[PDB]
Amino acid sequence: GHQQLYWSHPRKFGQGSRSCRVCSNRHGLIRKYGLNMCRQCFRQYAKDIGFIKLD
Amino acid sequence: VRRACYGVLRFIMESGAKGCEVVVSGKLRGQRAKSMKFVDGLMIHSGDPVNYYVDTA
Amino acid sequence: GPLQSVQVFGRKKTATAVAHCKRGNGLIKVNGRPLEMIEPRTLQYKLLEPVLLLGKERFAGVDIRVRVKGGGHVAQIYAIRQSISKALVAYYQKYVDEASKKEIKDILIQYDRTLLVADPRRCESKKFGGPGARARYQKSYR
Amino acid sequence: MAVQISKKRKFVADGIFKAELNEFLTRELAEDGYSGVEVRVTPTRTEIIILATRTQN
Amino acid sequence: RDKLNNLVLFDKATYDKLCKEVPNYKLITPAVVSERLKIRGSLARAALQELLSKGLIKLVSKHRAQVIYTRNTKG
Amino acid sequence: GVTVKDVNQQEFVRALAAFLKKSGKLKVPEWVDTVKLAKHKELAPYDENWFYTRAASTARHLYLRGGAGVGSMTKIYGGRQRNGVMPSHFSRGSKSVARRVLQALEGLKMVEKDQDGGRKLTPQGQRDLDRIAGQVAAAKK
Amino acid sequence: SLVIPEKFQHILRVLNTNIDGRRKIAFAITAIKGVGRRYAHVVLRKADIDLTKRAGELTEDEVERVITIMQNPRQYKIPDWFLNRQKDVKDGKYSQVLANGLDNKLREDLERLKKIRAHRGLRHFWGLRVRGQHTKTTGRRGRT
Amino acid sequence: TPDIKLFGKWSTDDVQINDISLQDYIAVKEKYAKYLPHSAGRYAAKRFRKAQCPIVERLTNSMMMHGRNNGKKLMTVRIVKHAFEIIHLLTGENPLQVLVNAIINSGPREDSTRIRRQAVDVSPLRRVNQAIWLLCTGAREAAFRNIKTIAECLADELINAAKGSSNSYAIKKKDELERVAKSNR
Amino acid sequence: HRIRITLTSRNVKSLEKVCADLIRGAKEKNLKVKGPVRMPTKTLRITTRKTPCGEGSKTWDRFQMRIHKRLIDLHSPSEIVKQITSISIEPGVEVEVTIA
Amino acid sequence: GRVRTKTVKKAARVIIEKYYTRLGNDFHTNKRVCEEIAIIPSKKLRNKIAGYVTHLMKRIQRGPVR
RNA sequence: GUUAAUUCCGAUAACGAACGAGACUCUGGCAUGCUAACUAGUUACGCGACCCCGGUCGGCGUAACUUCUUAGAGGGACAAGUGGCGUUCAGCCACCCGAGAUUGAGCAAUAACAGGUCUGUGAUGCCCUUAGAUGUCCGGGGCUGCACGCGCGCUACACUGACUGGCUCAGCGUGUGCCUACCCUACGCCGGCAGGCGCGGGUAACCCGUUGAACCCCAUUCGUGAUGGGGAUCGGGGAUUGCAAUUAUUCCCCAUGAACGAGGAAUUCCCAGUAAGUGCGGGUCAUAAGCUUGCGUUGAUUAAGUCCCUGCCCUUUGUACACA
Ligand SMILES: [Mg+2]
Ligand SMILES: [Mg+2]
Ligand SMILES: [Mg+2]
Ligand SMILES: [Mg+2]
Ligand SMILES: [Mg+2]
Ligand SMILES: [Mg+2]
Ligand SMILES: [Mg+2]
Ligand SMILES: [Mg+2]
Ligand SMILES: [Mg+2]
Ligand SMILES: [Mg+2]
Ligand SMILES: [Mg+2]
Ligand SMILES: [Mg+2]
Repeated sequence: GHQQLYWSHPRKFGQGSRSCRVCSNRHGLIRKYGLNMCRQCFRQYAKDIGFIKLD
Repeated sequence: VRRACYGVLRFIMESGAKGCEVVVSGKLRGQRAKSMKFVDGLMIHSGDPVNYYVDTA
Repeated sequence: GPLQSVQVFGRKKTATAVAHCKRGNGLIKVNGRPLEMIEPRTLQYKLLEPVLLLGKERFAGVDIRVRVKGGGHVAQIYAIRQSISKALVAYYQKYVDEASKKEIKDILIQYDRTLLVADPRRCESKKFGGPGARARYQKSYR
Repeated sequence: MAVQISKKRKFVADGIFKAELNEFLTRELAEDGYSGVEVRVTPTRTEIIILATRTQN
Repeated sequence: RDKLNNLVLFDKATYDKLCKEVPNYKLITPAVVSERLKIRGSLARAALQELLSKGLIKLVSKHRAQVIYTRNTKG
Repeated sequence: GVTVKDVNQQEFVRALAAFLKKSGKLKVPEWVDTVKLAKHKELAPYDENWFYTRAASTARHLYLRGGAGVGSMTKIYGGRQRNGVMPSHFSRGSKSVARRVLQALEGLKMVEKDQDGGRKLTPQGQRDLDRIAGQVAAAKK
Repeated sequence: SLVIPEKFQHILRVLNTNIDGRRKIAFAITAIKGVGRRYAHVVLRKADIDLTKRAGELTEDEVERVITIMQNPRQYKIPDWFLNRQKDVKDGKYSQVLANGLDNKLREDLERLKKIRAHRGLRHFWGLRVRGQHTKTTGRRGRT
Repeated sequence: TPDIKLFGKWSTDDVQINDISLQDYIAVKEKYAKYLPHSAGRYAAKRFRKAQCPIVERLTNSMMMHGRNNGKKLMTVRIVKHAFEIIHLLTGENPLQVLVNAIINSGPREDSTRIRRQAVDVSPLRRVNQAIWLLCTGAREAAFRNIKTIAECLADELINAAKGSSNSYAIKKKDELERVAKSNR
Repeated sequence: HRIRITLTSRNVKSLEKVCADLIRGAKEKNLKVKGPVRMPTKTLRITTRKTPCGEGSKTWDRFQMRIHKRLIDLHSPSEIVKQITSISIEPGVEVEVTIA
Repeated sequence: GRVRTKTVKKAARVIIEKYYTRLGNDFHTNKRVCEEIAIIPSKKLRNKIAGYVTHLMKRIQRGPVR
C-alpha cells in the first residue's frame, strides 16, 4: 500500500537523514558538539551561542 | 526613508549617543540598488573595542 | 644530615627536563640510566660537555637525577644539557660560595649561551591557505 | 542527570537555547519593542527576563 | 649505454690480486674495492670481513652505512 | 651490582636471545617460519630466530613498564604502512604474534598476568634479566 | 666458497623461464612468473636451505626438491593463503601455478568473462579500467 | 681536557689559515671549535652572525639538501665525521686544515653580474658561502647514482680542492667563473 | 563531610569572583577548606568558511569557545553547603554540588 | 619603527605640564608616578607615555622645550 | 627630515576635528616569587622485587612543598642606560644588563564592482508551474562514462636509498547525541591479517593514555642492474559497514611488475624554529583521507638590499581617455 511505500526507505545514516535545525538543508552541517546546523547559520548565530573570533 | 532616518538619528542623539551609523540598503527611487548612509558622531570600526563599545543591529 | 636537594628545570621547544642535585658521589644519570646510553650516540660529547669543561672535581661531590618528558630526541638531549648545568650552578650558588659559581658561569657562557639561557623560539602557528606557517599553496593562473 | 550529558555539549546546547530564544522572541515581540533576553538558570527554577520597551504591550 | 658487469664471486686472478694489493691500500672500504676490482659491494664486504678474520687489515670505525679499514701498523 | 638500564640494550636483547637459544623450551608455534610479523611489513625477517629476539625485547619492555597487553604490544611494534600511491600512516603490529610471545612467557615463568589487566614481570624473570645484565657488563668490561 | 666453485651454473632453467644465477636465490626465483618475494622466501624456508648462498652454488637434486615444493604447496606444509588460485572456479583446488599455466588460466578467465558477457568482460575486451577507475584524466599513454 | 678543546679526537690548534682575507670569516680557531658540528641555532637572526658560525657547522648545514634529506643533521654529522676519517686516512694531515685549504682554493675571488655583464670582486663571506656550496654540490653530484658513498665523495672533493689538481667540480666551477669574469670585464 | 563544588564557566573574572566569594564564605563560616583547584581549560574550535557560497578566496574563520572548570572541596555538612551555594550566584557560573 | 603617537605625546606633555615637580629622571620612578596621577587603561600605553616623559625630561634638563 | 604608517618634528590661510593606522584582544616566552591543588606531581620515609653500603621500579602507601602540572591576579620592555649620526627636534645604528631590544593572528576607514550566492534560509520582489505537477514519496541509473588539454595534490625516479630486526621521544585534540537509529576503547581468547567473541572504564586532567606516532639512531641483507628503487594495471580469495557494493565502497593475503635514469618553453611559495622532510587529531564519516584545517618531531641554504620585471602609495607634468 501507500503507507508501506511513503516512508519505508531507511534513514538511519547518511547526510540525507540529518539536517540543519534552522534551514533544514542537507549541506555543510556542523555535527560537532551537537550543533547539527549549517555553517552559514553558525556564522549567523555564533555571537548568540558564545563562539567568538579571539584568534 | 530620509525623514525616517532623520527622525531616528535625532531621537538617538536626543537620548544621547557617542555616535551612530544608519545604513539603509535596497532599492530606492527606482530599480537600481541605492544604499543610503547617515553617519555623525564618534564611531569606531576596528579592534576589540567594537565588540563591547558599539551596539550593532 | 641536612638534605641539599636542588630541583632545577630546563626547557627546549617542548621537552622539559628537571634535574635534581644532592650531596653524594660523582654519578650522573638521566631517567634511571647514565649519560653513556642516550640515543642518538652522535650527541654523546654534547652530553659530556659540562663534565669536559668543568672537570670531574666539580661533579665528584654532586649526584644528578633527571626526569624528562616531552619533545623529541634532540630536544630532550639539549634539555638535559641545559638542565644539569643550571642545576649545578644553582647548587653552587645556594650551598657554597658565589665566586666559584661566577667562575663556572663564566666558563659556561664563554662556551655557549644555550647551557644556561633557554631558546625562546617555538613553532609558529600554521595559517589557512597554506601547508605551513609562511608557505602558501601553489597559486594557479589561467 | 540520568542522561549524563557532557559539559562540552551542555554549554553548546545552552548557547543554541539562547540563540533560538532570541530569534523566536525577535520574530514574535517585534511590534512590541523587543530588546533582549537574560536567562538565570537556578536549580529547580528558571528565571527568564524579557528586556523590552513597551511593558504594557 | 654503460653497464657495470661486476663479478659476483672471485676469479683466481682477482682473488690473488685482492690478497696482494688490497692490504697495501690506504683506503680499504668496500665501495672503493668494488670500483677498483670490478666486484659486487656485498662481495667486497664479505671479502673485507674475511680479511678481518685473517688479520691483515685494521678496523677504524664500522657503521651500518660504511665500514672503514686501513693497513696494518708500520712499526 | 648493575641493572639492565646501565647495560646497552642493543647487544642486551641479542644476549637474551642467545639465553633463550640456550634454554630452548618456550614452545614456539608451528607457523613461526612462514608468517609475516605485521600488516604493514612487506617481507619475512632475514633472521631465522626472530621469535626469541622479540621475546627478549618483550621481556625488557615488561621489565621497564608493566601492564602492557596485546594492544600496547601492537603499539610498540607498529610502524609505517607504505600504502604505495597513497601517503603512509601509522599501523599497529600483528596481535597474535605478541600474543604467542606472552603465552610463551606465561608458560615458562618470566611474566605473570596482573590485576586490572596487563602483564607484569615476575621476580624470577627479574633475577634472570639482572643476571644477564651482569653478563653483558662483564662482557663489555 | 668465496671463489667460483665447480659446476657453477650462471643461468638455471626452471619451468620454461630463465633464472639469473648472479642474483640471490630468494630473488632469482622471482624472475619466474607466479612466484614472488614472499612465496620464494616461504619455499626456501620450508626447505632446508642456507639462503645466504647465490643461485649458482646450489646443487641440482636440491633445486629439483625446490621445484617439487613450488609445484606442490599443500604437500610440503604451506597454508592456503600463500596461493594465487585460492578456490578456483573450474576445479576448486588450492594451488600455486607457475609461469605458463598462470597466463593460461588468465586467458581462460578472460574467456569465461567473454562467454558470460559480463560488464567486466566487456571492459576487458574494450581495453579499459575495470576496477572502477576514473578514465577521464588518466590512461592516455596506452591509447595513442 | 678542560683548557684545550678536542673536536672529537681532533685538536683545535695547528690550523693555519693561509689567506688573511679569510681570517675572520673562517671561525675555526680557539673560540668557535666545539665538540660536535651540531648546535642549537640563532646564527640566522642577524646579518653578520652567520660569519661567527663555525665552518664545520656550515658544511653540516649546507650538506642536507634536495628534498629527501632536509632536516637530517645528526645524519650529516655522521657523514662529516666519517669524511674527516677518510681525509685523515688518505692525506695524513689535519682534516680541519684540509677543509680550510679547500675553502681558500675553491673560493672564487671574482664574479660577474648585471649592472652585458660586468665583473666585480666578491665579498670574503660570499666567497666562503660560494665555496661551501660548490664543494657540497660536487660531492653530491659524485655521490648520486654511484657505488662510492657520500662520505668518500666529500672526502675526495675536499682533498682534490685542497690539492688544486683541477679534478674537483668545485675547482672546475671556480675556474669557470673566474674565466668568465676575466672575459667580460 | 567531604562535599565537592564544581564551578564551570565561560567568563574568567566572574568565575574568579564566584570562587573567591565561596572562599570568603567558608572563611566566615569557619570550616576546613581546600584551595580552588583549576582544571585545564577547554577551547572548542570551529573552522568554517567565511563565504556563504563557495566562490571566493579561501578564507577561514576560527570560532573559539573557552570553558573553565574549578573545584573546591569542603569539610562541612550539607546544610552549610546549601546555605553557601544559595547566596550570591551569577548567571555565568554553573554550580554542581557532589555529596560524596 | 618605534615612533610615539599623538595620544602618547600630547598626554605626556599634559602630564609634565601639570606635574613637573613629581616627575624625575628615573624611568621606574616616574612610570609609577604617571600611573598614580593618570588613569591609563593599558600597561603598554603607560610604558610609552612614561618613556616619552623621561625623554622630555632629558630635553628639559638639556634646555628649553618649545 | 623621519616612520611599517597622513607616524611625528617643523613650516603654514588656516583653526578645531573624525574614521583608519596606531592604540585594543588572544597567542609565545621570563618570574626557584603570590594564590592553588587525592582528576598533576615532587622529594623524603615505610615496605615489596632484583643485583653485587649502594643502584632501578609509571610497584604500593603516607610527609611537607609547588621546581616540573594546570590557571588566576600581578609584574616585566619603554629606544629605558651608554657610544656615535641627525635642525641636536622628530628620529636611526651598535653595544651592556638582560627570557624577549621587529613573535604570530584577529579586528580593520570613505567609495565602488552591475564580482559570487535565489542550489543556506519559513530573507524576498517579479515571472513560470500547480494534480497527467518544476510539489512530495519509492525503484533503478547518472553525478565516476573517455581518442583529448589544463589546474591543485600524492607516489617516486634510489646507496644521503630500500628491506629486516633492536632502541627511543610529542602536542593540538576528540570521544556514548532532542529528532538521531551511529562513540573512544583498555584487557583475555580464536585467526597470518583484515577482523570476531566477553567482561570492564570513560559525559572526560578519572578511561583509552606516561597518548610507547613517524622522520631520526644502531646492526644485518642489497650493489648501480629499470635492481630488493617505483607500485600503476590485473587475476584468485577472506573480512567490516549498510536494506542494497555490480561500474571492483574500504581493509587484508598471494601473484602479475608498466612508464619513470632529476624533466623543454613557462611558472608557484618562502627568509627563523622559517622553507622542506615527517607523522598525529578535527571537518566531510554508517562504512572513509591522496583534500582542508590545526598540532608536534628533525630542521637548514641564502638575504637585512633594490625598482631591473610585475604591481602599489604621494608630488609635479601632458592628455584629443572619462563603460577612463
Ligand atoms: Mg581606531
Ligand atoms: Mg589594529
Ligand atoms: Mg614503533
Ligand atoms: Mg652513492
Ligand atoms: Mg554579474
Ligand atoms: Mg531516487
Ligand atoms: Mg563531481
Ligand atoms: Mg599534462
Ligand atoms: Mg620495494
Ligand atoms: Mg622491481
Ligand atoms: Mg573537499
Ligand atoms: Mg604633450
